[PDB]
Amino acid sequence: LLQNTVHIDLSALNPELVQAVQHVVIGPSSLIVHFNEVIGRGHFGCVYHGTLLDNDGKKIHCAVKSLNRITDIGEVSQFLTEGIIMKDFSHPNVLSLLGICLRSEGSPLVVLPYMKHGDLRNFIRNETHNPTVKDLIGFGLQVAKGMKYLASKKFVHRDLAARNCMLDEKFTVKVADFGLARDMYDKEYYSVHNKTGAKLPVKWMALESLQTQKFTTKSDVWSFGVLLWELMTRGAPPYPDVNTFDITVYLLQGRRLLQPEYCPDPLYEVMLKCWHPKAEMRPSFSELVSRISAIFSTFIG
Repeated sequence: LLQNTVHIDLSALNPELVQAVQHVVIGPSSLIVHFNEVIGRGHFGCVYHGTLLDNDGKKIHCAVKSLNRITDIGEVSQFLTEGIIMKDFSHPNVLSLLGICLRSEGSPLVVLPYMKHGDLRNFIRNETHNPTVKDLIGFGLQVAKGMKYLASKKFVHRDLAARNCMLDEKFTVKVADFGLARDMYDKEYYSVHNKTGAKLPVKWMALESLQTQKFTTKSDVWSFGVLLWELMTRGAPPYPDVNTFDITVYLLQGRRLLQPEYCPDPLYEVMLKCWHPKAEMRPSFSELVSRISAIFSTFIG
């Protein structure tokens, strides 16, 4: 009934939740964390290279995030819930969750797939610079497919940006920074709606979010648009021009990020529609993949 959590007290939670997390739990024996080897740029002090042994021999290269012990009942239930949700998600352009390794009265371990080429923003910025404009558009198409899947699960991301997507060995893009992969440089776990005072990604936010701080799939669409802009500019900062405190007035005037050179015109059109003042008028992620795909296929311009 509680085969992987029998040794820790989760009685304060809903029993249905607890048995539901069982399949997400990984046993300590199956995981070797290489604590002297930190992942990528060392930008997340709490994430290390790991080796996950599965069913058969199956040795798997992974990224292991260590979190501070969670002592609040509400946050523990949030934590486990997000685990189940991410674990059950399954899409080629959505970062998956291998599982969580739980110990009593201690630090939870988030086990994620190792992403050989790090984050998208940095990738399009160094000299493994093989991507062409068409490839760049291709990356955007992948993000859109990932977002389409998320949206169909009624999952609002709230922080979509090039820095928050990863690339594996086959250069497959994965939308990250969500669920248990959200805020990875933070050792403390925080529920989505329980991180009062958090820094917001102002230059990636939709006009209505900048004023109400409410996010929807439509506001994620606005963010996708800026994400697209980042791609076509190979990682340029949006609005280096305007101060974060002036962004809202800037957009209310109708101003927008300018079309970068080489960015095909119909693609820029896609960006502009993503930045429509009325959220209901923006394209859904389904339509996004359709148009981008069409643009991508009939290009090499």
